[PDB]
Amino acid sequence: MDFTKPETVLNLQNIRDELVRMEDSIIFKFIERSHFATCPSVYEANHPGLEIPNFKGSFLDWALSNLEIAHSRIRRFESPDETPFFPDKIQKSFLPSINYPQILAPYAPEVNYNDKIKKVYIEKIIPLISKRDGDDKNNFGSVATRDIECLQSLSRRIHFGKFVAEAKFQSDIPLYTKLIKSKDVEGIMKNITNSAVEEKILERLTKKAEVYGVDPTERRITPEYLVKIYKEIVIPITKEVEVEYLLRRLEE
Amino acid sequence: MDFTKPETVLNLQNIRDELVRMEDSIIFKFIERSHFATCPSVYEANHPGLEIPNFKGSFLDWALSNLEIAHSRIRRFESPDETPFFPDKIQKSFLPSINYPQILAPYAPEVNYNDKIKKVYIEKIIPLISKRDGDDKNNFGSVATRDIECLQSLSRRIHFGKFVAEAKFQSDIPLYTKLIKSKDVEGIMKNITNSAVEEKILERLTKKAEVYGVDPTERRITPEYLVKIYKEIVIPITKEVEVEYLLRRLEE
Ligand SMILES: O=C(O)[C@@H]1C[C@]2(C(=O)O)C=C[C@@H](O)[C@@H](C2)O1
Ligand SMILES: O=C(O)[C@@H]1C[C@]2(C(=O)O)C=C[C@@H](O)[C@@H](C2)O1
Ligand SMILES: N[C@@H](Cc1ccc(O)cc1)C(=O)O
Ligand SMILES: N[C@@H](Cc1ccc(O)cc1)C(=O)O
Repeated sequence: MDFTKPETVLNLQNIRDELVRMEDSIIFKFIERSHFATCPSVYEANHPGLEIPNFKGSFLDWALSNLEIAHSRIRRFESPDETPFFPDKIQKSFLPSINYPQILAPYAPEVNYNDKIKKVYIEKIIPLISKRDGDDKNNFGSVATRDIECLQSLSRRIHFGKFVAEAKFQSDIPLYTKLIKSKDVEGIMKNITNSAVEEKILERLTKKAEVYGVDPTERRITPEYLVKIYKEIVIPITKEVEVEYLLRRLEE
Repeated sequence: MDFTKPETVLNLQNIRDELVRMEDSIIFKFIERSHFATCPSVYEANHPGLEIPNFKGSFLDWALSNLEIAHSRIRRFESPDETPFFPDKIQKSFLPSINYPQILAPYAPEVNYNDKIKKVYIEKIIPLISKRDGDDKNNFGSVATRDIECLQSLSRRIHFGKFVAEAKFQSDIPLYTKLIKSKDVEGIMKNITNSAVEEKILERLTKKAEVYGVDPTERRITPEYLVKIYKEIVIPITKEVEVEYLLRRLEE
């Protein structure tokens, strides 16, 4: 899957294959985060004791914005598969730009569930991957840099819905246009949903959490929890993206 | 440990013994619940398909509330070791009362972690003990009556912290008095924590699971998941109960 060969990107099989690769990445990251306590204070906005002057948001928010300018600089978000958490806040870098040929429809960057993803990650995901419960007072930074990678992976994967969506739209334009004009939510949804694929996903994840999750000579990840997570969050939201993208697919 | 002989209830060893008998009980209940699936729907609040007239709450909530009034009728909550889930929804019985002498301080009934207990049980425990993943449309009541059973045990056990707390308090009033006035959490926390004791507990659970969990002629419960639960939820929340009890211990 090459980003300057529109064809090799708008290929569903490929797209799924890439998603499969991400499974491990995401796993590895969860595994990492498991080492530290929950660290409530890190996600709590404007925490006294962790106040950063002229800045409003949570320790994590800060950490995430800083990092985003760093990645911003090495041209990260200039890429269609990369969508920033603090979008209206990054600057055009000091580096020639890779001129990625248009694959997705122009408004594509506007679709941005990071607000949701960040939220659900903090509230639903954290309790399931973190070990102890409480504030690990001198690992806030640690915890933070980790939450960020999880978050970025999570976002890449999830925001992949746009490609899938586009790819599918291609496969049957009349059918989709109809549904879209119709603003037929349930109709589109059931058409894009393929329970068989998502069925295999949940199965393999269980196996991976079992091998990677234990010292091969312990238990940094809970198989059932990972399923819970992908089932209740990862897969659901990817589909939200898919439909939202689809509706606006006939704009001017 | 006789509830009409206060001194025998305020003996730390006795309290510990009773907490041991409970291990089996809980295992049994867990073992029972393990026969049915996760059954998501039983937990979803006001589920379209299970809607109960003039009632906001989940199927479980209803099963739980009803059951509580039943036990309420047979004087269940009139005792210091039983703390209800819907505390103010309970009516006094039609039955001459047992007259328990004071053991705990008056505000005791107010210390109530059942919201957390119920919520954690639903999100962390259920996935670990239920066999498969999905809804068993004609076993919701079963799942529900057993969940409640697990719930009442956990609740009894966890809330035992109050007795422990009151005990440790008696053992060295001046020391705790200081910590309380200071409202020194970490100070109380590490002063009431006995890791040798909690270490021994995890040990025998591992074994108990290996024997009760398998048909002596399989695997209703992993000794690993059992250990996980007590370590992450049971013991932790029991300690929360002990701190708060102590903090409020100096009230007028
Ligand atoms: O077709 C697809 O592959 C994509 C991705 C998806 C997932 O979350 O993996 C898998 C199955 C489909 O129902 C949805 C969600 O569209
Ligand atoms: O001393 C105690 O007995 C009580 C109960 C407790 C537990 O949860 O088992 C066991 C050990 C202590 O560290 C805490 C938690 O207080
Ligand atoms: N793939 C692009 C965009 C990118 C940059 C940095 C990243 O961390 C991720 C993606 C590049 O490497 O130029
Ligand atoms: N032990 C008391 C209170 C009690 C009632 C019902 C129960 O389910 C449990 C405890 C009694 O039975 O007299």
